[PDB]
Amino acid sequence: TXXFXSG
Amino acid sequence: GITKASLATESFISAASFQETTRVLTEAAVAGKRDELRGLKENVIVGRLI
Amino acid sequence: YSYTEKKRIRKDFGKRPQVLDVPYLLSIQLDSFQKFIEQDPEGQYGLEAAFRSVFPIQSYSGNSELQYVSYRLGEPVFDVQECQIRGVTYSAPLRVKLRLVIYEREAPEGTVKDIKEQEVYMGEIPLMTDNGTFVINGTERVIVSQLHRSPGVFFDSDKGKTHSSGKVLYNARIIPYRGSWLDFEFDPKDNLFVRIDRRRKLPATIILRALNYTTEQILDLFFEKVIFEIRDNKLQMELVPERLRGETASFDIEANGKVYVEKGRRITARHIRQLEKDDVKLIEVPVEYIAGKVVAKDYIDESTGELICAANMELSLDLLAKLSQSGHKRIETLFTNDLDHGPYISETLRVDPTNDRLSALVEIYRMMRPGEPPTREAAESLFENLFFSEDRYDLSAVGRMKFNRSLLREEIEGSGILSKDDIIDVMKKLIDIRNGKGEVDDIDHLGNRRIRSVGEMAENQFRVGLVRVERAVKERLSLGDLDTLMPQDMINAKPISAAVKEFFGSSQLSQFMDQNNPLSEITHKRRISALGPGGLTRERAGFEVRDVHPTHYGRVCPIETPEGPNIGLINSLSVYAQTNEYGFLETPYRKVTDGVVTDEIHYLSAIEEGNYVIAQANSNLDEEGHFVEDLVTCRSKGESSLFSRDQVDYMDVSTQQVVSVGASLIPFLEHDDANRALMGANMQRQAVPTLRADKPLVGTGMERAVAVDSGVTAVAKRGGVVQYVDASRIVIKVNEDEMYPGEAGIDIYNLTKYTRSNQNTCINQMPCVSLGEPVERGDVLADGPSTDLGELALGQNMRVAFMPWNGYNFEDSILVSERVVQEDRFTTIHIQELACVSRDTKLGPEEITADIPNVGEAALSKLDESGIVYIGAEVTGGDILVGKVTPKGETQLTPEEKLLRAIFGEKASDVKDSSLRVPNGVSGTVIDVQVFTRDGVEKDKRALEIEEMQLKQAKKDLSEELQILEAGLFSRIRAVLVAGGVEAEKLDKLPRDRWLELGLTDEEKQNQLEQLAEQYDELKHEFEKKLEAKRRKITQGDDLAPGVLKIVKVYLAVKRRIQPGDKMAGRHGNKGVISKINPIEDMPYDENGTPVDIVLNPLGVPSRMNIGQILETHLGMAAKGIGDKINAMLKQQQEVAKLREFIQRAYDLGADVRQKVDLSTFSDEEVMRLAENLRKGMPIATPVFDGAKEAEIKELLKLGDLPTSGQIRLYDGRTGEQFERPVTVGYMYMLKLNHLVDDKMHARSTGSYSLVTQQPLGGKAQFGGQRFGEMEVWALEAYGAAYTLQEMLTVKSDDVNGRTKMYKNIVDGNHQMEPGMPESFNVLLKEIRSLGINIELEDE
Amino acid sequence: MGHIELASPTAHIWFLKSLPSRIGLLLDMPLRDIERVLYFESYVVIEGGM
Amino acid sequence: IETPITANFREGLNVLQYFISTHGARKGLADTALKTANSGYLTRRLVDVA
Amino acid sequence: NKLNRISRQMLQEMGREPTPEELAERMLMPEDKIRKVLKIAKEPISMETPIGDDEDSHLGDFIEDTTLELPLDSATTESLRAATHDVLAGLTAREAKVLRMR
Amino acid sequence: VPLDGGRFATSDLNDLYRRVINRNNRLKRLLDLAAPDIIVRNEKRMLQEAVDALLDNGRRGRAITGSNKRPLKSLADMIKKRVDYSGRSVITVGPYLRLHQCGLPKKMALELFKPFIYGKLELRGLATTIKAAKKMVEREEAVVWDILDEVIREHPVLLNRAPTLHRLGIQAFEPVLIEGKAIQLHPLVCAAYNADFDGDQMAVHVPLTLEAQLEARALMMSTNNILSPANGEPIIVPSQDVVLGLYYMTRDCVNAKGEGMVLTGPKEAERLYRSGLASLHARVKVRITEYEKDANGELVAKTSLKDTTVGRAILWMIVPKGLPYSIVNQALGKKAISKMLNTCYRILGLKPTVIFADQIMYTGFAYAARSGASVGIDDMVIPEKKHEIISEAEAEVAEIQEQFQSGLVTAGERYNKVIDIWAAANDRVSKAMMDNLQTE
Ligand SMILES: [Mg+2]
Repeated sequence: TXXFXSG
Repeated sequence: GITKASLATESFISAASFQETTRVLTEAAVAGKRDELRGLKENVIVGRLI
Repeated sequence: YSYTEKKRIRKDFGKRPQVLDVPYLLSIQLDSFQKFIEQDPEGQYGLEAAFRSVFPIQSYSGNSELQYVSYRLGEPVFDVQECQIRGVTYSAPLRVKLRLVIYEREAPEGTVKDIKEQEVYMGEIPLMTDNGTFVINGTERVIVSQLHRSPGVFFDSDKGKTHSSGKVLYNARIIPYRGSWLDFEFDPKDNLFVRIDRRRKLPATIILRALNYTTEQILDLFFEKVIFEIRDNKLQMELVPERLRGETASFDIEANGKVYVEKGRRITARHIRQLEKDDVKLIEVPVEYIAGKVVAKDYIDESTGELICAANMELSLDLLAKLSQSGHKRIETLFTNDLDHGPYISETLRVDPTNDRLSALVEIYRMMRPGEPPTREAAESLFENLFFSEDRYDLSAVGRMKFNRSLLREEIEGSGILSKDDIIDVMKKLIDIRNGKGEVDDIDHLGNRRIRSVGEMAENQFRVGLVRVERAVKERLSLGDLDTLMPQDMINAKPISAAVKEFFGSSQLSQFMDQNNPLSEITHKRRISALGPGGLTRERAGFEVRDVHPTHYGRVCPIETPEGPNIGLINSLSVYAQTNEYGFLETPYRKVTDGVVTDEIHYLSAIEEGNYVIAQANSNLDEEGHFVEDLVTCRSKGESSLFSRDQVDYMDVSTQQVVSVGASLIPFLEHDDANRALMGANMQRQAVPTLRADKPLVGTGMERAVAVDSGVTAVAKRGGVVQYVDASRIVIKVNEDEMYPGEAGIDIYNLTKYTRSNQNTCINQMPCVSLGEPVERGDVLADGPSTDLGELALGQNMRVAFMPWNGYNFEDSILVSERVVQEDRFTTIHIQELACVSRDTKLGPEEITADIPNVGEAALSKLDESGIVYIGAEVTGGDILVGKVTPKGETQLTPEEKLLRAIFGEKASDVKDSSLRVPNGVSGTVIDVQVFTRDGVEKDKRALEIEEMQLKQAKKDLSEELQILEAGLFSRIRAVLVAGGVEAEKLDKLPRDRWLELGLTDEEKQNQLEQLAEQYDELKHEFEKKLEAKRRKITQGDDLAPGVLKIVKVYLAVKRRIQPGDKMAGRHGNKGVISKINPIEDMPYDENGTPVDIVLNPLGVPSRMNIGQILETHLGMAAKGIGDKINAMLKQQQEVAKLREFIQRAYDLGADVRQKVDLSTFSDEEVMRLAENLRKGMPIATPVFDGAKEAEIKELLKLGDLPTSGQIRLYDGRTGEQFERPVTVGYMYMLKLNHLVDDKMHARSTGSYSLVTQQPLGGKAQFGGQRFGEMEVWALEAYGAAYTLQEMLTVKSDDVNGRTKMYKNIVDGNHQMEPGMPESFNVLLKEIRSLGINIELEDE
Repeated sequence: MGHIELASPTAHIWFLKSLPSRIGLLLDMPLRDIERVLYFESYVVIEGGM
Repeated sequence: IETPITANFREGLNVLQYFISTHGARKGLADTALKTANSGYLTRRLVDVA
Repeated sequence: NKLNRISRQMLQEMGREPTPEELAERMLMPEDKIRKVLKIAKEPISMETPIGDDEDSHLGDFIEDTTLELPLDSATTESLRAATHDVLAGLTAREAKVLRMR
Repeated sequence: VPLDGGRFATSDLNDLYRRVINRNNRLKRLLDLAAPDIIVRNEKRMLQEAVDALLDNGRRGRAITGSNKRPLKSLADMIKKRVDYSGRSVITVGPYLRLHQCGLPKKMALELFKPFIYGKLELRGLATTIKAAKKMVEREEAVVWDILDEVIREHPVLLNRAPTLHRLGIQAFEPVLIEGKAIQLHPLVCAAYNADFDGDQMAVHVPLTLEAQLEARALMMSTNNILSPANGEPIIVPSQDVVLGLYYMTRDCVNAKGEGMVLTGPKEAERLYRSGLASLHARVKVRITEYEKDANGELVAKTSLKDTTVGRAILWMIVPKGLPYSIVNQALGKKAISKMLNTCYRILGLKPTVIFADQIMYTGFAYAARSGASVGIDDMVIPEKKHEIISEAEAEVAEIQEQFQSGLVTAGERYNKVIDIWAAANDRVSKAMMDNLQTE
C-alpha cells in the first residue's frame, strides 16, 4: 500500500 | 544516563534554570553556594558574553 | 430546475444510480436544536425533561411544594441583523408557569387547598438561525457536536499486564450520565476490588455489605453448592457427574455395589456418562476430600446453640469432626474450580476488613470524607446518595439502554438509579469473564461510542442552571414569610441565565463560526470532536482513539481530519449518516431479498450492522431483474468476505457514503492518495471567494447540493414567475405552476449585499434570474459568495502546464501569468472593520472630533464635521479614520522645547491626538460607518445624519413592500371580480381603494374576495407596526458599557490581487506559493498562440502520489476544447445542427458503453439559451469512486481533437524554440487560500515594550518582535557567535539603557553598547529576594 | 523593596514542606512532628538537661 | 489482510481498498506529528547533557 | 449593595435589566442616573488571568508600558538640545544669554 | 495598573500580601488586647498559612484562589526573549540568487534598518536631523530608497525557520532589496532549513554591532557552511529540478541525429549544441583540453578528445577547473552531483567550489526548464505481465484453498502461504514495471 502498510 | 547526568551539574543558576527550581534553590541557598559562571547557561541568563 | 438549470448538467459519467438523495446537510444541528426547544413534547430531552427532573421542589418543612405546569418561549426582542450590529445575543424570553402548593392539610392525609400560581421569567435562551448557527453578542458561532464513550457499562482487560507482564486482569466499569463512577477489577491474586468515584481500591464485597447482604448471602449469591451428607457414620456427596470432568479419581467412585472409577484412574467422558445413565446421585467420599472445601453457611450445634463454623470458613478435620459430633446430617459447600468456576469472592471476603453493613458504610464514608467519623445516619445517607437517588445519580435513558443490553435485560426501559441487582449482575458477569465463560467487549466500536449534539449539551447546562435555581428556591422557602409567597418571589432566574450564557459564550465546543467559503461553514456544522468537557485532554488521547476504526465505514469520514495535533480527535460526519435518538450514528442500506435488491432503505447502527452480510454498491445488476454476479463482495463483522447472492441481506447505497462532504468534492478521488486527499479536503475549506468565481470544469456532482444546503444561495419556495429583479432585491410572483399561493400572492427576497464576514471576506448575493422567467420549486434565484449558477465555486479554472520552469516552481512553488491579474482572476474582495471608543477619563472626556491638534487640512480633508471619515473616501496607511482627542496626562516641556514653541508660537493644547489611523499594509474604500453615542448624551450631526438616513431607508422599505403587496393582491382580486361580474374597461378606471366597495352576486366566490379583503388590511397593518418598531430602536437604546461615551465603527473595503507569496492549491493536495509573475510573452504557449496561466512542477506529482490532478488536467484539456468548439459554432452560422452535435456528444459520453444518465432534445429556444452558457465553459460530473474512466476521457479528447495522452507541443516564450518533449496542458481547478503575504508579512525596528518584563511588545501600529527561543540560542552558540547572542539577550530585548544606547549609537554610527543585565534577570533577583533567600552579586 | 514585621515568627514553607525537610533534618524531627509543633497541634519539649 | 489491492492508482481502486487504507494514512500523519514533539525532547536532553 | 439589591428586584419583576434612571428612581432622593453611573466602581482583575492563546498567555503580557518613554523620543530631545545650542552660538552673547535666562 | 478601558488590573501577589498584612495586624491587635490562647493560636496558624500562600501557592493545603476557577500566583509560581530589529514573512524560491544572497522585501528592509537609515540620511545632506529624516521616510519621499540601498551595503541579515533543529536553521545572507511582500530564499539552502514553498514562513534578524556583523559574515554565512557538521557531507547541494536538468543533458542515447561531430573544443561544441542538430545531448567526441592534474600547479593535457555529450561537453565549460574529466560525462546523478560538489570542495577549495555550486545550479535549472519533462497519465506505464501474474496468483491461491479443505495444512499455514504468494507476486509486478520502463 505504501507507508504504514497503508499510502 | 543523559537525564541523571544533566541533573548532576553543580552550578545553581544553570540547574535552577533547567528544572525543579524550588528544590535546587533551597538546597543551594542552604549550602551558601557561589556560581562561578563557567558555562553557557549561567552567562546567557546573566546576559553576559558566553 | 428551470431551463434544466440552464442545462449545464453536462454528464454524470458514472453508472451507479443513487436510490436516495443526500439528506439535509445541516440536519445534525437543526434537528438537534429543534428537539431541544420543542413545544411541550412530554418526550425525552428538550428542557421539558430538565423541568421534570428539577420539579416538584419539596418542602423541607412538610408543607411547601413548588411544582411546574408548563413553559413557553416568546419572540426575540431583536432581529438577527440587529443582534449582530449591537453585540447582543439572539435569543427568546423563557417563561414558566409554576404553582406553589401547600403540601396537604394538617392531620388530613394529602391534598391541601390553597395554591399560589404564577408565570415567572427565567431570562433568554439563544435561538438557532436557519443555517444552524447562533448569534452570540453580535458574532456568529457554531456548536460542534461531541463524540464520546458515554454512559453505560463496559467490560475490559489490560493488555499491559503485571510489571512482569505474565498475567491477565479483567475489569468492569459503570459510567453514569450524572454521578460517581463504579469500577470493579481483579488483582494478580484474583481478589476483586471496587472503586467509587475513581478513588482508591476497596475489596469489592464491602458494597454488598453496604447493600445489606450478610456473608452467608454473599456466598449464596456467588457459589453453586456441593452438598455433603453424614449418615451411617460415613460421609457421602450428592453427585453431579459433570463436576468430575477433567479430574483423576482420588478415591474409588462407586455406587450400588459397583465401582465406576477406580482410585487413580483419570475420569473420562464415558465414566461420567455411565454415572449419569445409572442415575448415580450419591457416592461415598473420604473426610480428606471434604476437608478441602469451603462451607456455604453458618452451622450451630442445634442442641447447645453454640456456633461450630461460620460461612466461608475453610473446613478442616476438627470442624468436620465437630459437625459430625453435633448431629448435623447435611453440609453445604461451595462448588469451585481453577478454570470456569473460580471462588474469588471467598478470598475477597478475607481481604475485606469490614464485617457487616454498618462497618461497610463507615469505611465507605471514611474513604469519601476522611478526617471525621460518621454517624450511622450520615453513612447511610451518603451511600444511598451514591447510586440510589436520581437527584445525585442518573444513568439516563441511553445509559440504562446500554446497560440493559449489555447485561441481557429484555427491556431497554428502566430507572436512572442503580439497583442492587444491577451491581450484583455486573460483578457476576465480570466473574464469569474471569472464569472464561463469555468474553470482554471493546469500547472504541461506534456502537459503544455516541454523539452529543447541540441539544444535549444545551440541555445539560440548562439542567445545571435549573438545579441551582432549585437550590435558591429551597432556601427561599424557609426564610421570609412562609405564608405569603408567590412563585415570582420564590424563583431567582440568574443561575439559569448564567449557566446558559456561560455555555454559549465560554464553552470549548462553542466556536467562532467559520465562513471563509460556503463549504467551510457547511463542513463546520457537520464537525465532530472528542475534545471538550467530558472528553479527551490529548494526554488521554493515544493511537487507539485517533485510529480509523472499521465501524467508521458509512459513519465517520476516514479522510477528512485535521493535519497535526488534533488528528483523529476532530472528524466529520459521513454524507448519508444520521444520528439517532439514542445518539448513535446510523448509515443507510438497501434490503436484499433473494437476489433482488429492494428500494427500501434501513438505517442501521453499527451493532445492528454487525449482524448481516452487506454487498458493495458497485456490484453489478441486471436491473430488476436480480443481482447479476455469481460471487459478491460483502461486509460482515470485522471481516470482509466473498458471498453468494442468497446470503446478501443488505447493500450499500452509494460510494459517497464513506466520505465526508468535503472529501466528496475531490474528483478522481479513487486515483488520489489518502494523505494528500486529506489535505485537499481540509484545504477546500480555506479557499477564498473570488469576484469572478466560476464552477470547476471538473466537478463531482456535489457542488450544487452544497450551495443549496448552505443558505448563502437564495431559492424559490414554490413554482412561480419572477416579477422583479434588482441588485438589491428579487420579487417573485407565485402560483405559476399548480397555483399554490392562495389568499394573497407573491414573495419578496431581499439580497445580502457587500456584507462583512467573521474573517473579513465579503458575503454578497447576486441575482441569477431575469424578469418574467419561469422558475420551479427549489430553483436557484440568487448565487451566494463563491458560487456560480448554484454550483460551488471555490476557485477558478485555469490553463495549466506541467513542466519545470527556470527553478521558479522549485519545491512546490508556483509560477503564474500576468494575464490572471489582467483579467482579475483570483482577485478577492475583503472588508475590514475598525473601531474606536471615546470614554470618560479622570482627566476629562475623550472626544470624537474633527478638531485635532497640529493637523493640516490635508490630513483632515476626508473627515466630516464629526471627525469620522466619509463613505467612499480612499484611505491609505497612516490616514485618519476617526478623529479623537484625549486629555493629556500633561507635563511641562523641556526648556529647549519651550524655546522652540516660543519661536514658532504654536501654543500647546490640553489635549493629545488619539485618532484611529489605518494600519500599515492596509487601505481601501470606506463603505460604512456606524456610530453609537451614550443615551441622552449630547448628539450632534454624527448621530443625526445616519439616523435620518435609516429613517428614509425604513420608510422606503415600507413603500416597496406595500407596492409588492398591493400589486400582489389586487391582481388576484381582479381575476375573481371579472368572473361573473365582468368589468374590463370599467374596473381599470376607478381608484384601487374603491375596488373593495364593489360587491358580487351571492356565491362562494364572494367569500374569497372578502378573505382577500381581510388579509390585505391585516398584513398591511403588520408592516406598518413593523416600520414603527424600526423607528423605535434607532431613536433609543444601544446599551453601552460603563464609562464609554461613544463608539465608532468604520468598515473599509479592500481588493487584493494575487501576488508573490500568496498561497494557491488544488483539491488533490497540491499546494504552493506564488514565486514569480512573468509577463505574458515569457509564458509557454500553444501553437495557435494561447499562453498558459500556470506552470506547475511535475516533481510534485510522483512522491505525493496524487494522480487525480493529472486526470483533472486531462479531462480539463478535453473540456477546454469542447466549449471552445461550441464557441466557434456560436460565432458563425449558429443553428440547431450544433444542438444535434451537442446532444450527440453528451449522449456520446453516454454512447460509450456505460451511461449514467441520458438527456436529449427539448425546445430549440431552451437549447439555444443553454448552448451559450454551457459553451463558454463545458461542465463535468465525475462522482467519487464511480468516476470518468480513462477511455471515456480519451473519447472526449477525440471530440476535443486530442492529443489522447493529453500532451501538446509547447513553445518557450523567451526563445520561440519548442520544449524538447511534449508537455501535458489542461484546465485545472485552483483555489486561492486564506493565507496571504499581506496579512503575514510584518517587521519592527523598535517599538512598544511590556510593563513588567520590558521586552518588546506588539503595539497597535508597532508590529512587535519575534521570539528567539532556546533552540535559536543553541544555534548561535554552535556558531560560537557570542556578540550576536548577547545582542539578542540585551540590546535587542529588555534592557532599557542598552536599547536606548544602541539606538542612539546606531543613528550616530557606532559599535555595540555596554550590556546591562536583562531586566528580567533583575526581576528574577528581586523576586528571589522577596522569597527571603539572600542573593548577592559578587566581585572577583 | 519593603517589609512586614511579623508579630509572631513564621516558618518558611520551602524549608519545611520540601522533602526531606531541611529544618526537620537539622533538628532530627520527622515531618509529622514538625507539622504538629509548627501548626500548634502539640508541644515539643526542649532542653531538659535532666 | 488476506486479499491484496489489485488496483494501481492509474487504474483506480475499489472503495473498500481505500477505506481499509485511510487507517494506515492516519497512523502515518499522526506518527509524523507526534514525532516532531518527541524529537525535540531528545534534542533538548542531549543539549542539556553536552 | 443597595443598588445591586434593587437591580436584582427590577430584573426579577420587570423582566429585563434596569436603566440608570430606573435604578436612580428606585434608590431614593439624592440619586440620579449620573450618580448611579459614577457609583459603579469595579474591583481590579488579575494580570495573571489566562488567555486562550497557543502558549498559555497571561493577560498582563498584552498590556503596554505607557510610563517609560520610547527611545526615538530620547534621540529627538538630544538633537533638539544640540540644535538649540548651535542656534544659541550664532546670535550675540547678550541676546543668547537673554534667551537662556528666560 | 489601569488597562485601556480604565479598569484596574493587579498581580495576585498584591492580594497575597494583603491577606498577610491583614492577619499580621489583627494578630498584633489581638495580642495587645490580651486575647485567649485559642484565638491567638488560630490567628498565628492563619498567619503561617498566609505566608505559606504568599511564598508558594498550593505547597501546603488548598491553594488560595481569587475565584474557585483560578488559583493565585505566588512567588514560587513567579520563579518557575522577544527581540527588536526582527521581522517575518512567507518565503518564495529565488533561483536567480547567489548562494550568499536572499530576497528581502523593500518595506521590511525599511523598517528593520530604520535607525541606520536615519544616521546615514543625517551624514549625507538628505535630512537636517534624525527627526526630519523619520518624518520624511514615513512619507517614503524619493531618494530614501537609494539611501536604504546605501545603508544595507555589505551588511548581512540572519534568516531563521522554526523548528531550529541544528545550527543551519539560522544562516546569514546578504540582502537584495526586492519589490513584493515575500522573502526570497536560495534553493540550495532549503535542505538545511528543511524549508519548502508550500507556505512556510521565515524570520529575519539584523545583527547590529561591527562585532555581530563580523560574526555573521565570517561564522554564519550560507556560503561558508557548505557541508553538514553531522556527516561532513555537503549540506547545500543540488536537489530536484537541478538534478533533473543535469541528468537530462547528461544522458546516453542512440544519438542518431547528432552523432559523429568533432567539437573543435568545448566552445565550438557549445555553439553547435545551442545551434542545431544536437538535442538531449549527442554521442559525439569533444576536443576540450581537460587535465588539472595535481601534485603540481602546472596541470595541462596534451590531448583530450573523448566520447561525450553536448550537455557533458557543456559541463566542462562550466568552470569545473579542478580536474575529474572522467567524473564528467558519466551522466548526472543527484548522489553523483553531491559527490562531484564535495570532491570539488576538497581538491579545488571552498570559494571556487561555491562558485561551482552556483554554476551547477544555474545550468541545472536552465536545462531543467527546456527539457520538457512533464507527467501525463500515459507516463505511468503498466506491464502486460500484471494480468498474467494476477491470474497465476489466483491459481496458486485456489490450489492452497483446495489443499486446505483437504486438511493437509493448518489455517495458519494456509494464511502464511497466501501472504507469501502475494508478497512474491508484488515483487514480480514491481520488477515487471521497472523492466518495462527500463528498456526501450
Ligand atoms: Mg512545508
